[PDB]
Amino acid sequence: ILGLQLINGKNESAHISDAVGVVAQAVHELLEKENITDPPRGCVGNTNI
Amino acid sequence: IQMALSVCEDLISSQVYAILVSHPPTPNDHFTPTPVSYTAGFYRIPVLGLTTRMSIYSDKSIHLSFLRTVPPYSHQSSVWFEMMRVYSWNHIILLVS
Amino acid sequence: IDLLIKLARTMNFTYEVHLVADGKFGTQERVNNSNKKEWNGMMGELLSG
Amino acid sequence: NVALVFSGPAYAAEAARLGPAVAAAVRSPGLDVRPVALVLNGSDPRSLVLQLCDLLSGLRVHGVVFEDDSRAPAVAPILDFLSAQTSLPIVAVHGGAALVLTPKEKGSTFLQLGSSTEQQLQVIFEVLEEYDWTSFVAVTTRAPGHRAFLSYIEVLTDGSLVGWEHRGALTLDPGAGEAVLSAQLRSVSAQIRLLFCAREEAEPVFRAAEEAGLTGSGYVWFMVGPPLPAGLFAVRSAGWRDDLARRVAAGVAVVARGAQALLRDYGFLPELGHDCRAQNRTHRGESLHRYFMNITWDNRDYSFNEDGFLVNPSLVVISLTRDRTWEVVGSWEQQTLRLKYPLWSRYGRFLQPVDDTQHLT
Repeated sequence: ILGLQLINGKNESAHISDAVGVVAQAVHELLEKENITDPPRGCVGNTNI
Repeated sequence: IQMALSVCEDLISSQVYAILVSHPPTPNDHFTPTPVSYTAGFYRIPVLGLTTRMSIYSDKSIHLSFLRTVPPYSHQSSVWFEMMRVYSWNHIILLVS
Repeated sequence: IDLLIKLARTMNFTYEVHLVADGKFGTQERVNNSNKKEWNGMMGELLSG
Repeated sequence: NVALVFSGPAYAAEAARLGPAVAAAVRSPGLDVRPVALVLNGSDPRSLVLQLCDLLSGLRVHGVVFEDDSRAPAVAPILDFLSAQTSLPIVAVHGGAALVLTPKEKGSTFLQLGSSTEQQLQVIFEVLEEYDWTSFVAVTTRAPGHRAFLSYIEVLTDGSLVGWEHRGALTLDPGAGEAVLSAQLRSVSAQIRLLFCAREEAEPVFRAAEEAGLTGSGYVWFMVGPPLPAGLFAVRSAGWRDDLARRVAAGVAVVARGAQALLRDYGFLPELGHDCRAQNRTHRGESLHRYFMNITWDNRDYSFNEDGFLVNPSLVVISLTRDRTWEVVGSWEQQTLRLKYPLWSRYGRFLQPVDDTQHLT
């Protein structure tokens, strides 16, 4: 049998660390002229997108 | 629905900008990413996942906002393409469910 | 048929001849239902296998 | 027990009166219909699942008809997950949840009353030869389903006696600029362009064509999906027809036959929706989509596919009138091509001459 494999099957150490950097890097340059408004606050009912 | 009751009352209560999900420890029919995809995707909030291999979350028509770090099961075919090349194979027959 | 025996005798292979289902040569018969139709007759049986 | 849930505060006023109106619309032996409306407001799935479960847990309603006001299909996937959750039949008549959503999850009971692009792509070619419009060009914008639109194009043009010609582009970028968009807009080799545009970019792309100098009736375009240049064709799929009281009544009419479809063979009334989350199990379920194949109502077939979309529709095509209004022009009801506005006086109505010198009798 010549099946395949994953190097990091069922692993989360690198992925959790990796997910922080991509978001952190994007946030660094996110400050622009465009709106930086936070998502709507409250969980009763909304329609705004 | 048990965790769908906290899609926003708990997840976005901190005014977060993304949600990270993982395959549950119980090897069920990969039911954990359905609520976050529909709920957080409804707000057009991109979501990320780990230990995720299903081709159902590929197109943007059903899931516009989804960026899984781990490529799905469908990438195992690409490896065989180069593998058989160094073994001098030209004709193939696949067994696919 | 006689020509076939000459080729096989000098090429080391065997055969078992069977006629065609309908005595019509291969033609297109463009009907567009099955993605620009399909062949039939003798030449339709060749590509099937 | 049925759930006639609406969307928007404006629909609340007519929801109360429509209750009794649709109760007496359809009657079947051994069946009781109790329409229930709702005054809920908001597009987020916050009140869309909490008090909706109260209808399931308290009222024990089977069969839900959803009407939406806005043309945003963002709420369509919301009920798709809920349909496969409790294994309850959900049918949406029209509104935001009108466009067909594919692929759908296994064992999904969502029924969509919308016509896909496949049926729309058929009737357009008939009117081409009706008014002698063999020459055409098909283009598209970046969409999740532009592959299907282009793949079928060569299929119809393969046959037929008359010789078709096809051309077009691949994509378009509105953010590149009007001049850049108009730079690639000069590759014209026909009289009509077919574009696969979206609602959000429909207005900018119309202003993009303004710089091309194609706004009058001399040139025409056809809209695929759901300062306006003259000569525009659209499809409504009975969106402006059958009113609304008749449309909402038919939602439960199919369910009653579907309920009678299973009752004749064996007597069983499902109670899967009696409790939302009181049980930690969803294994009990069968014939989730075994019904809704041969349904006849209002002298029109209501056949549905496995995905849950109408396959035998009565589509109506809508043109653009010079008073900036849209009126029906062609009628397509069960493979009928009677049309209106007879084809006589070619190169006249619906497309005006660019030059009044080469057109002579």
